[PDB]
Amino acid sequence: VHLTPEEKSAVTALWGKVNVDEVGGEALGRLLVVYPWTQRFFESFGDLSTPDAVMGNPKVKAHGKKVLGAFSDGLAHLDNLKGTFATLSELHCDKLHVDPENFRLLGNVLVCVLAHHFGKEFTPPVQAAYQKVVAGVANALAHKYH
Amino acid sequence: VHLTPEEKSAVTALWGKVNVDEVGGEALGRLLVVYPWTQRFFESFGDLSTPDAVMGNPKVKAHGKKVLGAFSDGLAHLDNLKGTFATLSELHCDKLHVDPENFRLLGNVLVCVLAHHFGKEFTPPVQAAYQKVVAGVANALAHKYH
Amino acid sequence: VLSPADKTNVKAAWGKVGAHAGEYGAEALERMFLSFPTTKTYFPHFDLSHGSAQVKGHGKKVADALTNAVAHVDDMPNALSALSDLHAHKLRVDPVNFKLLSHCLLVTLAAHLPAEFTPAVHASLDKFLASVSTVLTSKYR
Amino acid sequence: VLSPADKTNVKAAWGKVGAHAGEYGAEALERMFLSFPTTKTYFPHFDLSHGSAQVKGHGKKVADALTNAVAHVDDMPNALSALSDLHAHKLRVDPVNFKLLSHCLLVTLAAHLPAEFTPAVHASLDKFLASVSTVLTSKYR
Ligand code: HEM
Ligand code: HEM
Ligand code: HEM
Ligand code: HEM
Repeated sequence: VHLTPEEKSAVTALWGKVNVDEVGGEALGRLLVVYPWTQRFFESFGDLSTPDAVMGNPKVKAHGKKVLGAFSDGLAHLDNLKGTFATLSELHCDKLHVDPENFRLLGNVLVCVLAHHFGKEFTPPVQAAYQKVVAGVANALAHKYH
Repeated sequence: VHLTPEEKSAVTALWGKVNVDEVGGEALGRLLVVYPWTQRFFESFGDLSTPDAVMGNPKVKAHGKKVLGAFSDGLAHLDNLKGTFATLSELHCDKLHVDPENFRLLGNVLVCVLAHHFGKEFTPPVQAAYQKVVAGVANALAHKYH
Repeated sequence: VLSPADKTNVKAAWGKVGAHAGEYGAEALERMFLSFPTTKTYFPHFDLSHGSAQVKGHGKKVADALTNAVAHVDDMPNALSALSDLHAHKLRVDPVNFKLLSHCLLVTLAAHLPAEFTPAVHASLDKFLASVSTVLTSKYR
Repeated sequence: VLSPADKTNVKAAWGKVGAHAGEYGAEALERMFLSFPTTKTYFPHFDLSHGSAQVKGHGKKVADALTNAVAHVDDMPNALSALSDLHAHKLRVDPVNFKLLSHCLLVTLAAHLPAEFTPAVHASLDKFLASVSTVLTSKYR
């Protein structure tokens, strides 16, 4: 993956405004609601019975904070996403057997959350730069399948 | 991509029996018939109006021979599929803008052609080894998108 | 399959676009062209730059097709049949691309209608656009 | 959408499986488990090794579901509704996996019925299995 300096500026300027305690739970909760087969992997999280139950589930919020911290790490290392995600790739591929299409889906749910939270500031060129980011994260996370 | 020595033996023993003048046209022709949006990229090939017209089109057969020669090259370099496919990746991604899902589809059509031609010899373990091969070729061909 | 709540959710959310329908369709197309450059090759006869009158006009057409699908949500194969023929037979659009435009339509709605774009409505809108996409890719031959 | 020729082609090809129906369903499952190991995790209660009585028995069930879809090809959503509920609601099968089993069913048919597996019939069978898959993934909630 390929971001220009102007895309990197776009991406990191917005990211500095992201609430890192909330946005990852919002994205993970929306993954579980919008793509409900993903709930198969979160049986121990308890109540996932309704959208409100998912979004208010403290385990979803806490786990989403971890997910978002990995995206932050990728943002900080856009030129070595593979190394950055190696152990997470071993976990998600070799151990959990998550189909890698779901990595693409979670990245795109995050893009939707950023659109929702930033509104007009989430311009088409800003989105295009974030699509490069979430594609690169998904591809790096899927490396153990390749 | 990861083939064991026993998979490599399986794969290369079968490949030595493949008719290299015919199997690539059979796979490309079946791609164009089974996934007909792929015809968008072959307007200059002339008559693609019926399955018989596609399969008997000499340009499909000739172009399929080229495709199969690239697979043969990948078979000969399973540990450096990326280098092997670099110029073809530039062509198919940067120049032709083919969605990389179609690389997966063509590999799987080739698997179906091998099943058809080898019958009981195309055992489940032999297929599994060829799936690693066509996945690795598709991923290498898609490298310019990554 | 769309539930009764999904149908309510989609109508209600889409209802809030009002006179901006064409504008949001145009924005979604621009988002698609910029984010997924392989999609540009289907429009060699258009300039895809910002403020393009051609993208503006096409966005109104895309929005009109989406409103048709909302209005006839229980009979979508029939409502979109001509458009399904066009995209598969004449235009040969790769089925992957419907996922890309669908995502960009979700992004556009989220960027303009934050009160409407709740997790439940997001899910309903995704299912709706996946159903539109299923119809629009149903006619390959 | 399946054309009249696609329906004829699928019935005719499937017709040649005869008493081997269960065996070919079992083989397709084995092909899937070996080629796409992520799919194994849905069957922790089965041994997936060659000659497994559990895979043999499940292959008969899968074949019976496919014959139901062939027999009721014009009403497939209804015919497969219970199975669609099972795969989405109870089993939470990832939609990607239907493409993988569909490919393995094509491979199995090709390996056993070479005279039937012409390019036109291949295309019809792919469309048929994609339609089965669309029904079986239609009930997520
Ligand atoms: C872009 C995509 C994703 C990122 C960056 C991501 C990130 C992570 C992180 C940072 C962890 C915690 C690891 C720890 O405790 O060291 C985790 C755990 C896990 N993830 Fe993800 N994930 C992704 C996608 C997904 C998907 C799509 C699923 C399933 C649908 C999933 C399922 C899991 C599960 C079940 C665990 C818990 C593992 C355990 O504690 O044993 N992840 N993920
Ligand atoms: C695994 C996948 C594939 C392999 C290995 C492959 C291989 C090749 C080869 C070896 C060439 C000839 C290049 C030359 O003349 O130097 C070629 C040309 C081309 N391929 Fe593929 N291909 C693949 C998939 C596809 C797909 C899926 C499409 C479109 C649906 C496609 C479209 C084209 C076109 C249109 C050309 C002609 C380019 C030109 O001469 O300007 N290819 N491909
Ligand atoms: C939500 C999905 C989509 C909707 C509702 C939609 C809608 C429409 C509409 C209403 C038309 C005009 C039809 C005419 O003038 O009868 C059209 C044209 C067309 N669409 Fe789409 N479309 C969709 C997705 C796509 C995708 C994904 C692509 C390609 C990436 C695409 C490419 C085209 C092209 C190339 C034209 C013709 C443009 C003209 O040749 O000038 N469409 N679409
Ligand atoms: C052509 C596509 C498919 C067909 C026709 C099909 C058919 C069936 C049938 C008939 C049953 C038995 C239903 C019962 O006993 O009511 C079943 C069960 C089930 N299927 Fe499928 N299936 C399909 C694809 C998949 C896929 C892709 C997977 C996962 C990779 C899957 C996983 C399962 C599981 C885990 C069970 C339950 C096994 C029992 O818990 O013992 N199916 N399927």
